[PDB]
Amino acid sequence: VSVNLEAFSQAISAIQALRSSVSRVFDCLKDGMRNKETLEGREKAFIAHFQDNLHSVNRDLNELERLSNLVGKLYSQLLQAYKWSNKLQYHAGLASGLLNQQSLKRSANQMLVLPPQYVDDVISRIDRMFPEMSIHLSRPNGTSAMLLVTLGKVLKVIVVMRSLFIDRTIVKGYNENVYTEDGKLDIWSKSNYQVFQKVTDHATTALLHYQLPQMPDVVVRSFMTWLRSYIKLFQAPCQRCGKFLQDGLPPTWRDFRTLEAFHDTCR
Amino acid sequence: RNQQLRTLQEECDRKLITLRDEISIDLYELEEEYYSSSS
Ligand SMILES: [Zn+2]
Repeated sequence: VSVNLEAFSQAISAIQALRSSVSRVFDCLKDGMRNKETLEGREKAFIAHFQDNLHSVNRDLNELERLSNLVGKLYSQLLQAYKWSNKLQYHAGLASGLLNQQSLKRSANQMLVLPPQYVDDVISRIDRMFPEMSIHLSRPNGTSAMLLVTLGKVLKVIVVMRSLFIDRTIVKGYNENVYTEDGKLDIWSKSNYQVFQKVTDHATTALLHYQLPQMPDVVVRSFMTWLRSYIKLFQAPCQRCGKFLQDGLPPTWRDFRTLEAFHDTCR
Repeated sequence: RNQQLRTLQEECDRKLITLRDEISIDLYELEEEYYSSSS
C-alpha cells in the first residue's frame, strides 16, 4: 500500500539526514572556534553551533526510531516501459494542469442534440459512484430528463436537465413531499424552510459556475461531487466564525474547488 | 367511448410535446445567432 512507500522514502531521507548531521558535527568541531570580534561573542557562537548540531543528530535518530515503530511490510525492458509510463503519466498530468489553467483561447470562432440513451448511460455512471447518492431519472415531459437525487437522510434535489446539461435545481428537505397529487415530480415548488431556499440559490450558482463549454460529463460529475459535500450539513461548523449558527442558519455554503463550509454572510 | 377519446388525447399531447422540443432547439440556435449578431 502507498503508506509503506511513503514511510520507506521518509526513512531513507532520515538515514541520509542522520549521517550528514553526524558528519556535520565532526566537521564543525574539526575547524575549531572562529574569531567573531567579541571574545564573548565567539564563545557563544561556537557553543550554539555545537549544541544545534547535536540536537539535529538527536532529532534525526528519534525520527528514524519513529519510522521503525511505524514501518510495515528482457525482464528489464518491461520495467523500463513501466517506469517510463509512470513518468509520462505524471509529466502529462502536470503539464495539462499548467496549460489549462492559462489558456490563450479568446473566442471559439476563427478567421446539443443527443440520444437520451446516452444521457441515461452518463447519469447511471455517476450514480454508480457516490454510494450515498441515489439518482432516479424520469422523463415526464419529453426528452428533458428530470432527476431526483436523494442525499442521505438530508436532501432531495430535483434537477431538471435540457439535452444532458443541468438547467434548474430545487433542493428540498428529506420529509418534504416532492411529489404532486398525481405522483409526478413537483418541478415548481419551494421548501418551506430558510435553509433549503438558501441551498437552492447556492445550487443555481453552482450550475452557473461549473460550466465547461463543450463536454458536459465533467459538468454533471463535478456538480454531483460538489453536491455530495452537503451530507455534512448540520454537523460542519463555519470555517470563518467557528459557530454553527448565524441568524439561525447552518453554514449553507460549500465552496467550489475546496468543499468547505461557510455561512454565506461569511462569504 | 372513453377509451377511444383517451387515446386521441394522448396522441395529441405526444405530438405537441415533440413539437415543443424541436421548436425549442430551433429557438436556441436563433437566440445564439440574434444575440451574437454584430450589427
Ligand atoms: Zn460563519
